[PDB]
Amino acid sequence: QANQKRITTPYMTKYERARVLGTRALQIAMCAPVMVELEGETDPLLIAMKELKARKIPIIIRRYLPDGSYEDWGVDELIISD
Amino acid sequence: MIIPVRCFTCGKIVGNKWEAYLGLLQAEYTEGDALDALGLKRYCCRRMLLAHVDLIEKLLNYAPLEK
Amino acid sequence: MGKRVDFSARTVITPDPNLSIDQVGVPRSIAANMTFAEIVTPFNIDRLQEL
Amino acid sequence: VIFNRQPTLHKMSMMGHRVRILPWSTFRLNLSVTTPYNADFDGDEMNLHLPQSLETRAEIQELAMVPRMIVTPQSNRPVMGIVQDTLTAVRKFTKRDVFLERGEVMNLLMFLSTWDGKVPQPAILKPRPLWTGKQIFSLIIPGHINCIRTHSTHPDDEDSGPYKHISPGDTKVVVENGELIMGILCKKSLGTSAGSLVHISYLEMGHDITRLFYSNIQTVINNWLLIEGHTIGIGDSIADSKTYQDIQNTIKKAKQDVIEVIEKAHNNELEPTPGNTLRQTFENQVNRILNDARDKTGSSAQKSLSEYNNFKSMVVSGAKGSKINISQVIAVVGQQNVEGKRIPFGFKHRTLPHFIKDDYGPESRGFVENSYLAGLTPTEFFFHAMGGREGLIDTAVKTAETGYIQRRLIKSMESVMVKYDATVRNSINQVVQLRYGEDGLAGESVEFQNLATLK
Amino acid sequence: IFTVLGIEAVRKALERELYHVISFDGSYVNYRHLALLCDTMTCRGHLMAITRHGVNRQDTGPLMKCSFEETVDVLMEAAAHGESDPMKGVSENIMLGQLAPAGTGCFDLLLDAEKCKYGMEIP
Amino acid sequence: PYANQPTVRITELTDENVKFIIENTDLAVANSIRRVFIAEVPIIAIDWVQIDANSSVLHDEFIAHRLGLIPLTSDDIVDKLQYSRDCTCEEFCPECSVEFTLDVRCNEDQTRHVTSRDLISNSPRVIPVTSRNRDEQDDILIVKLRKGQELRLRAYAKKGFGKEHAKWNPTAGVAFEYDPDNALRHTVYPKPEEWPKSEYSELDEDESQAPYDPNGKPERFYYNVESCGSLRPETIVLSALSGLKKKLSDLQTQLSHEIQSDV
Amino acid sequence: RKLRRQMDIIVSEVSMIRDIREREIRIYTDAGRICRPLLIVEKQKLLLKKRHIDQLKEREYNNYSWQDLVASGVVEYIDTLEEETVMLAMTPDDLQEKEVAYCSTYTHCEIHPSMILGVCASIIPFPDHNQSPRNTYQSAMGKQAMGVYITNFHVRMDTLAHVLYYPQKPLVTTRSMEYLRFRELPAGINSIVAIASYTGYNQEDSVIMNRSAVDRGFFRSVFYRSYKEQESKGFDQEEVFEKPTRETCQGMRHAIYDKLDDDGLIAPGVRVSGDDVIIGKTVTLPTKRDCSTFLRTSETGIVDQVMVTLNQEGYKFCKIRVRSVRIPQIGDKFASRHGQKGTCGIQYRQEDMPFTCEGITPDIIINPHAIPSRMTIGHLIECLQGKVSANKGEIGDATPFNDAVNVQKISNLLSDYGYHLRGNEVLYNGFTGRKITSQIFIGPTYYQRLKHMVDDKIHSRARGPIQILNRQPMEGRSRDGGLRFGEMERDCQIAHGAAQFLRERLFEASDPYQVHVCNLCGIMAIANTRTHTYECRGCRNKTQISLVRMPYACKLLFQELMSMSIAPRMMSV
Amino acid sequence: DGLKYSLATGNWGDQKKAHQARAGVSQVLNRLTFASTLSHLRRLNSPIGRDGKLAKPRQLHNTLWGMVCPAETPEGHAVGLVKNLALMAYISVGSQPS
Amino acid sequence: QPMIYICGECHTENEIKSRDPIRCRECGYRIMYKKRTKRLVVFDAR
Amino acid sequence: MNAPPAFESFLLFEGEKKITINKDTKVPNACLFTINKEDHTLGNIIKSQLLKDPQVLFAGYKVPHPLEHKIIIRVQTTPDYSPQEAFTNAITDLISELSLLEERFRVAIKDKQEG
Amino acid sequence: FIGKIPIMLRSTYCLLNGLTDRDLCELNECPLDPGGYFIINGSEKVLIAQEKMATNTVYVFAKKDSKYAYTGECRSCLENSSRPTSTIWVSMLAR
RNA sequence: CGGAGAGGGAACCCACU
Ligand SMILES: [Mg+2]
Repeated sequence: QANQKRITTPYMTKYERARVLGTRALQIAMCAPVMVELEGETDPLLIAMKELKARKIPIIIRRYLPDGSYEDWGVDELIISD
Repeated sequence: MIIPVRCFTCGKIVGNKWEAYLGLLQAEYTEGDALDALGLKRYCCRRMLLAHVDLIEKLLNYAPLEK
Repeated sequence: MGKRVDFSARTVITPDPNLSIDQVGVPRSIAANMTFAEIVTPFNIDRLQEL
Repeated sequence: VIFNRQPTLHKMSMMGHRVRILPWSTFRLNLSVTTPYNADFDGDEMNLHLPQSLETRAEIQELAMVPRMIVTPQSNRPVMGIVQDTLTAVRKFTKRDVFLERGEVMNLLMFLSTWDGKVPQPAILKPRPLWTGKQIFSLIIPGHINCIRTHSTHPDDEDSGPYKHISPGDTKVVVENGELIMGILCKKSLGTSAGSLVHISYLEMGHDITRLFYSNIQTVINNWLLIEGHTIGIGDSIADSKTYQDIQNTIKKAKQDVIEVIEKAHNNELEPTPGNTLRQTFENQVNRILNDARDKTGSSAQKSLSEYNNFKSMVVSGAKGSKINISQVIAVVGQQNVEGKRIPFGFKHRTLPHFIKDDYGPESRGFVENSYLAGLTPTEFFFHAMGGREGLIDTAVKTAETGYIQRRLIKSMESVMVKYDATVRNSINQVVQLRYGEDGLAGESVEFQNLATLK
Repeated sequence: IFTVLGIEAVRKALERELYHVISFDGSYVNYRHLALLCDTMTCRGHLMAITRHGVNRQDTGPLMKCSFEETVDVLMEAAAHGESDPMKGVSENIMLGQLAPAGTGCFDLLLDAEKCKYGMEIP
Repeated sequence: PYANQPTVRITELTDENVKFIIENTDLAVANSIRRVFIAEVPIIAIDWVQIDANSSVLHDEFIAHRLGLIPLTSDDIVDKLQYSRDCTCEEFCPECSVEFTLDVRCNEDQTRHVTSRDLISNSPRVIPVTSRNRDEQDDILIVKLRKGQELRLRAYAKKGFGKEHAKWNPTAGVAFEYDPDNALRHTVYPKPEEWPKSEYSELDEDESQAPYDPNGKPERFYYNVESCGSLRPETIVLSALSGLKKKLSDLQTQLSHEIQSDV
Repeated sequence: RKLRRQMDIIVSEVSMIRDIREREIRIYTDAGRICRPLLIVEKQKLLLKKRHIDQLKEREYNNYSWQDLVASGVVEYIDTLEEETVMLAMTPDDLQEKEVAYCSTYTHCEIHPSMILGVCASIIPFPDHNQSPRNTYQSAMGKQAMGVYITNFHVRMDTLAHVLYYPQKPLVTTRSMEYLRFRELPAGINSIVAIASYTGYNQEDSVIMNRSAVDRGFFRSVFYRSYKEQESKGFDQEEVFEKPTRETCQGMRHAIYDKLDDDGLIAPGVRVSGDDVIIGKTVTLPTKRDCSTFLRTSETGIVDQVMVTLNQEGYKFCKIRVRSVRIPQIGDKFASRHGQKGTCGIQYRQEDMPFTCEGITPDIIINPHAIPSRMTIGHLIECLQGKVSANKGEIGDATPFNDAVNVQKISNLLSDYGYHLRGNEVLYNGFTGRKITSQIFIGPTYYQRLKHMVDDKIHSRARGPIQILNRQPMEGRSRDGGLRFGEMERDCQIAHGAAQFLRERLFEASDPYQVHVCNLCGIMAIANTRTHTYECRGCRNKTQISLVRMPYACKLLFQELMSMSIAPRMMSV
Repeated sequence: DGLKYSLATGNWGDQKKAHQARAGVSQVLNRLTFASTLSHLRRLNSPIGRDGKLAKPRQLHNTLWGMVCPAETPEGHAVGLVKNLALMAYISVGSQPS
Repeated sequence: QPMIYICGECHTENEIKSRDPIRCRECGYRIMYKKRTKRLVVFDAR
Repeated sequence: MNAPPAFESFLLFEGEKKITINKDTKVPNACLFTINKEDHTLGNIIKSQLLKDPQVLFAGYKVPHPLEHKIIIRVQTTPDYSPQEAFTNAITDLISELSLLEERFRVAIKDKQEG
Repeated sequence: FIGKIPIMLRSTYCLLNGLTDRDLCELNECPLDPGGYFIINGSEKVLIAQEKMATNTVYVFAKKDSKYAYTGECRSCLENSSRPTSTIWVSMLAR
């Protein structure tokens, strides 16, 4: 769907928060370039948490509607719960 | 099996008191008189001999493995 | 629907008030048998080499 | 790791945990976490699964961690509560007449993780500095929490009459600006009930903060219990020997009433209750008399109960036991029931070969006029064994039906989910509800409220 | 009630009788679950009793319904009638070792290469 | 801001126990003295048992455990020995261990009682507690032997304190009591009339407990240190005091070193 | 009845039953009738007399035995049929006297009501002061309490043999134990328990133990496990006991075989551990392959004795018994004689443990929150009577329906020995030394150690052995198996909505597998990876072929369905 | 061989009808405690199907006074079905009624 | 090589080689116990 | 098999420090003293001797876990007075107390023996 | 010779019958062992007593849902004959 | 010589939560 027609919630649900964090910290573990300057922490999960808090994760979420359509929500663009 | 060397609670030596306790019971002494004739003032030490069953005697009735 | 799984342990539970609700105490025998796969990165390369 | 007790009945049975390495060879989990798992530490075994991929490790971290699983969507209540020594010790600690020395206050505050290192001004400055238990629990309570609860022994007329906001019994727990002002904390305040203090804490502050709240409560209260102490003994179960006489009198008049009811039934002087036959109305009269006698003896027991009793110190706190357990221990065990009725006539028109034929008296049909202290006469012992056998059989039989019901329910709804349309559809996109719960709202973030404009 | 008043009155009466047993103990269960159960049991216009006689009759899929009091008659019937399982359920993707559409798997993850331009690698 | 001045008087001195009172000290200090009495008083007990033959009906580890629970008379050698973990030597030397030997064989038809008298030490002054009982009493039984049965073993005695194992616990009963009459009311009697009077209490039969005093502080700590037979009861207290003092001195040395390295 | 009471023609086991309102009169003689002895009561008096009691008290000289008592016409054997038509009295003194008349027509009296109990329930002190499910649980756990199970346990080469170092007869006992010989082969130690909340490590039905007592031998036991093996089975495949030698035998573990003697066995008295060979047995290979028996993993014991003999086929037969002592650690399941079970939660040394005015520190501390709902008042009365008995010098009597002893009498007896009449004592805190504000209930109670140790239940797994039919992890602690992520755990993960974790559990953590399936027909194809030749016969495509990752159980289900002629076709489009 | 097989396995009947013959008879003697051995040597069994929702057979009957222990029974799926024997309870052995 | 055994009945140390029937040269008794080992055993007294 | 060695309760590993000093950032003139391989036996007396010093505003100890062998002593003193010097003065006063107690106890023994 | 019958310990034809405790100890047997079990393949076997309905007695029952209301059964056996329990029911129809 | 470990299965019984 186009950017005008977005009917899903602007809040990043707990499942999206869990899976985005997991799949981004996995990328950090495979030596993907970090999007946020770190202060010496070495754990990819904490690195991914910091990126999520700073809203810099280079990932977008495809929300499949029941009819078959989908919406592309950028992680930076929707509200994080915590 | 055999009398423990020390009382579990107190730690006072009880291992040497069993034969003397049986000897005192082989007299007019009751258990309550034998225990404090042996010097057991605390019931923790008293139960060590009062409730002990001496199964080593039943174990010795069997012939040994060797000779 | 249900099946046996690797990386699983089982033993007797016992109370311990001196750790938070999110913590669980596991024996060194269980922890020294079950493993977690860490991917090497220049951040943890020295620690993993020492390990 | 994810950690469960195998009979998993709900999603608070498989919960995430952080691993701490401890010397010996047993799993150790915090005592609040016992309640969701339904653990007992009586030989229970729990099996532990370690997520292997970092993605699923993060998923467990963000979904199934125990601090995140405090409040159930089943009944919008917290699942973990202060239990089994810490609850009783909190009840004894937050009493009005609890005063702590300077060294004791420092020792207790040393066990607070969420402590700013600032010692509060004591509730008494002279003749000598003494703090209060509420004054330390106020530091325990995190943030700025505002809630009002009522203690178990809160009298009904207190709210209507004067002293409403100045409680003589120190009931009506009031927490204001994150500070315990007045009230004794019990099960109905720190337990798993809706609107409890922990529930308000979870709903206001974070799940991590409520985790810290559990940890601080348990550590500091269990360390104050080293000084206070809590037991139970054979003296806790004895009465004044005037209460014994009162109970004996109640039992004797109840037996005389049962005998005279039997006489009226035998002389055909008893009119059957409309809607019932003679047999069932006689049974109803006998049961009413016996139940009234048991209730009166129990009430006499609680009235005789002392302030220092450990049975009361447990039941009032709600950690373990009920108000009928004290009655069965001290006054009267009660009347034994098999399938709801009195003990049936196994023999020829009698219950045991020690009873005369057609003996409908209380002793001949399962009533036990003795308590657990005086012991049970052999007939009463056999009847109580037969009564408890029914419950033991039910415990085993019920599982093979309840687990089957649960599996059958799950296999009919296992694919029903909330789509991104916010509607509820099954696996084949058939609409079940246009909004989840016909409101679109999560079941774990709601509360009980009152509609003021109604009536 | 189904014969006399109709399916919607059945849903309400079933909710009342199902809440009666739960609240008889004094325990509380949120209305969410009672409503969902009474809806999925009555979302097809007929009384869909939760047995193999009511759960397997709905056209959910042979793989899904071969996990419940079944897995021989269902599979032979599906083979005989050439039924196709769309694999849109949960217990269907679970068998094949695939992400069930159940949250963390209900959606797909994509890279925003525009946001990849920022950020740098460090030693 | 300084230390207080404690005083001690002995109320009873015996080869079995010492009963005395400590005044003008802290409850924590008194408890730590009572605690070192049980935990941190080194004595000599056997920790290394090698069995060359065991035809008895009690198995090898049972025999070793019963042997280890046997106390050994170590009044002054425990001070001049060294922990086996600290001695420079190999497995064992006389400077950190004491060798024991036990060779008993039953040949007659009468049941043979293997006692602690049958343990032969290499050091004549480090022996079991069969030393002196004149001014008839039996000795610690180890095992009973049938005709033809025997056991041969060689054992070593190490220096240890009760924190490792209870066999290095020099004391049997350490009675601890302060404020026998509930003047401080650190405990609360629901019915004080039902509670028997303490041995150290000074009250008439009419009075049940002392009147409460808010200004009071725990003093007059009553001890009754009962020795198991290894150390003398009078020297157990001295060794405990020395051990606590040296532990505090070592902690102070470590703290001073850390501070001077931090600055 | 006259003939049966003299054993003239009718033997004692025969039961005669007269139904009165319905005119039948039935006589039963068949086998299987369950019956118990009852006293004979005439007008209102027993036939048991002072002369009977006297001439039977001087037994072993007058040989007036129970058979002579039956022949005297004093007792009868009454089955259920005859128990319907008879009138019993619980106690002759209390139920045969002039008073407000209840029956006045008794026919039999019971010897003692405590004989309604069994064997495991006759060891419960004060069983009428407990809730009945507690008594049932104690009757169940009495079969699991470890002790000297038999006197000849050293000659008895037996698997899973458990004996305690220092069993004790209970300080408080029933009069029915002397007939169960429980005071000759007891299972348990009379521990000094303090029912108090000390630190919180006993909160949920758990228990604190005294580390110093355990060091002194408290509840210390030894575990006997026996291993059997026999050589043989074919024309030339002859089994033989020997030391397997690496150049000769083909299949060998990394385990060290030097512990074996050259005949193929270990000499008794050798320290052994997990994955250590015990019986070196090899079969001739048509060089040789071993069938040596390995010690069960994580046992770590010592060989006790080794016996060699011939079975009934004349082949060499060996049984080896291994000692392994089990020092009570935390998690070991302990229980009392009232159904109060519990695992050790922590072990404090004597210094850390609370203590009385004397140096008495409780061997065991249990949570007081286990009494009020369980209502084991028999446990409290046992703990009181145990102190009374250990102070008096007598063995306590806990006959169920004694009625000659009660809580008031026990309390009055205890008050004479310098203790609080209700058993409470003023314990002092073991850490701070401050006396505990509440007074602690403490006294000797007979606790039992159950067979459910924690070292026999603890196990883990990390990609261990695998089953043969489906490539899932094995099952069982002994086979280094994995736990079952069952159907309810799957449902719980669905409810959590952790789909990635569910797939990780059921797919990679159990049996990851890859199969090749044709794109045209959803049938499994044939893949030759080294030559990269992927062809699906029945289509002759060889070109459009898909690889799909699958659980092995799913693949094997598909293969079974195809064997059943069902064609599960899996198109990836 | 029939006696040995039946007593060693517990299938009470011919070896061909292993599934038809009732099992559970002739159990391995429990030799962990002397009380356990006595309890296993004094034990009755009700050969009715387990896992059944009819609790009437499992209940403690009034005619169990003094012949079957009311307290002693397994807590599993054999509540009331497996019951031990009272102390003085004796089982008649049979004789000729002639 | 020698592997001396013990008769269960007469307790006689009797020499047996490998691959021989388990027999006691007197009393004909057919159950043998092996021996106590010669290697060192070290037991802590704990 | 998970049982720790009995000597673990008081023996430092190689590289371990008997005492560790960490400044407390929450409040001024406060410090946390971590003692390894010691327990209540030392912590209680240290706390009690610290509480006698009028210049000590806070003093307490804890064992984080009984299975572990550690004890944490937090000391807060008035400004112009250091927690480190407070701890060392408490130690040097407790040592003097113990030495005086030793002298008096041995004197009492000597006069009790035939006196 | 027909075969060898497994024999119960401490029975009237067992080799431990009536032996004194000293003889039992000489035979490496426990004097406290109650006996009553079989040794088969060197493993103790205990015949658990099996309950059954009494034979040759008339029982009148009333099953709830059946074509007949009352039914009287008397399972019958001769004095340990080869024939099994030949059960006969006498029943009354339920209208 | 390559460290080889994968070590059947079915049935019944007991027991644990
Ligand atoms: Mg449990």
